[PDB]
Amino acid sequence: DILLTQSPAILSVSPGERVSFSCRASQSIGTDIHWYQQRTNGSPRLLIKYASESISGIPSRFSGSGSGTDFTLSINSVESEDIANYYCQQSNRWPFTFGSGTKLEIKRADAAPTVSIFPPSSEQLTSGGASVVCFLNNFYPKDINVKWKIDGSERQNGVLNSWTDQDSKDSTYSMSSTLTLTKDEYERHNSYTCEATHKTSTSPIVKSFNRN
Amino acid sequence: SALHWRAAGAATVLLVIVLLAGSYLAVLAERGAPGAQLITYPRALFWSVETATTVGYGDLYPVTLWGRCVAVVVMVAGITSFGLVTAALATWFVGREQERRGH
Amino acid sequence: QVQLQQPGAELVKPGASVKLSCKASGYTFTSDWIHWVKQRPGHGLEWIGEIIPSYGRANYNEKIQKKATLTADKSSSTAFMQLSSLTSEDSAVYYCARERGDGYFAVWGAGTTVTVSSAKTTPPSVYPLAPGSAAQTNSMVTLGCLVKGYFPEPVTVTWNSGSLSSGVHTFPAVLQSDLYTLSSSVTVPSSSWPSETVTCNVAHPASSTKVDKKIVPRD
Ligand SMILES: CCCCCCCCCCCCCC(=O)O[C@@H](CO)COC(=O)CCCCCCCC
Ligand SMILES: CCCCCCCCCO
Ligand SMILES: [K+]
Ligand SMILES: [K+]
Ligand SMILES: [K+]
Ligand SMILES: [K+]
Ligand SMILES: [K+]
Repeated sequence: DILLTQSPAILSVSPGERVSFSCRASQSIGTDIHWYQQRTNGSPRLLIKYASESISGIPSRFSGSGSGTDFTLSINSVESEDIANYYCQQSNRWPFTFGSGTKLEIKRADAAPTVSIFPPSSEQLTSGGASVVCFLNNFYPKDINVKWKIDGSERQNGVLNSWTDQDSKDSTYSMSSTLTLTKDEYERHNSYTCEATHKTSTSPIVKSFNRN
Repeated sequence: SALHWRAAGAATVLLVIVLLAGSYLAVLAERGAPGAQLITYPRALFWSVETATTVGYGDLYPVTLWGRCVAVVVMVAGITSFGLVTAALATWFVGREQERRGH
Repeated sequence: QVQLQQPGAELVKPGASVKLSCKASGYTFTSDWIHWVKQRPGHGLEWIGEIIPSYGRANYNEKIQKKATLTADKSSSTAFMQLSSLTSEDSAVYYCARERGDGYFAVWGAGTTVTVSSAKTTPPSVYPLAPGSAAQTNSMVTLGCLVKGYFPEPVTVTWNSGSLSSGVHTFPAVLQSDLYTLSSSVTVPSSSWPSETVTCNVAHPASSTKVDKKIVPRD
């Protein structure tokens, strides 16, 4: 087969700037290379056909060049919506092959998180147990520390954290922290906290509530 | 409208048909054999014209038995077409010379 | 419009056959091939096989396991893939793409998240999240909804019949013994809610469940 190599797998760039993905085929294939885009839980988007030809609905932001064994996909002025995975695919010999892929990161300005905490509902307790959810939205960089401390005493179990990818709406990041307790334990307390600690805040950014 | 003309015409029509069908069938036979370069239609077309008109560049030769049978079909059809048009021209000139004289 | 149409998800007990369907509106030429692309979680795209319906010929990736079988349908313009007898490695999103015989995949399908597990289907249960019984927000108020206790993947989650994306940060699923759990966030101007309405539409393309619930504030 034809080996398509995409170096590097991760490429970080600041907004409004020209990123250049690269694809290298294991033998000369002319211009029979095609660039696709895929975002998180998305499907592939045909960006470029035959190395350097445009597709309707694709911005002039996207170019595409190269021929033979070396091919390039360029973006003048990257913006948050471009945050995706980029593949090359060849159609010069059978079978068609894909590339290993390449991720676009946007290094943006630093952003402190938006913190939010949520008690259980009148269907979740009406159906039994309880869960207290805590969001940390649109922060940058992606490094942040969730903290669950009940009655002051730090709780460590049942903390199912979950992290977004880089948000392709504004180059930010988000995180949720599920903490699940059946009301057997939920009813015999009344103090639930959720702190975070980001590169932008030396102090903890906290949220809490009461069952009253 | 005689016959040599009324046969060259049919040869041309049938050649066009064979170029199209050969493009299609060549793609249909080449896909599936690893290493086959003859696997898209627009170039199976130009390969069919380069093969029927006995040029043979050699950059998109078929690599499978059925693809090669298709190639032989295209070759024979193109050779027949052009030899038959040559016969037609020869008959036309013979006629015009059987008139510059008499017989 | 939307042309290739794929079922959202399939669950198969580890060993049976699974038959994936891809149905195409739009143009349907005779020079259309139909390709399949396996995308494992955390992996890239991997070409599986192609088929031309206006003749019925199929090619299969001879470099990876060739268990499958592509078949065609004369009229309705629908193609099938026969992934039979699998392990837990054959669990991926399976795309079908249309190629005009000129090499590139013009249009893709939404994909089919195929799951291999001895378990059975458990629909979710959605519990909403208005801001705490008394917490102070700003010009933008943030809501959310919890979708837990479900099997298998995925869950389509939208806000207001899909008509809203302003501040929607949906989070990946988590493991919690045989069932899932994930949250969806939404951020609207507090100049709106609750002085307007916010429902969330959560489909589970496996148990086939639309579920809704408006987000009304805590008293
Ligand atoms: C002793 C005298 C020898 C005379 C020649 C005999 C040739 C052998 C049989 C020819 C086909 C056998 C197929 C086989 O086992 O080969 C296939 C195996 O993959 C691939 O075929 C090929 O790729 C060869 C295709 C040849 C096409 C020729 C068309 C002529 C009009
Ligand atoms: C002479 C024309 C032969 C038709 C070849 C069909 C290709 C099938 C290969 O699997
Ligand atoms: K010649
Ligand atoms: K020649
Ligand atoms: K030659
Ligand atoms: K040569
Ligand atoms: K000659």
